[PDB]
Amino acid sequence: YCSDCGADASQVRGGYCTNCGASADRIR
Repeated sequence: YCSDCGADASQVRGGYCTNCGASADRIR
């Protein structure tokens, strides 16, 4: 999941969370 917004990990593309724009390393 994204620590910054809660989005599911499958929402990450191109090095960023596609919802909130967090950097990839915010995924846990």
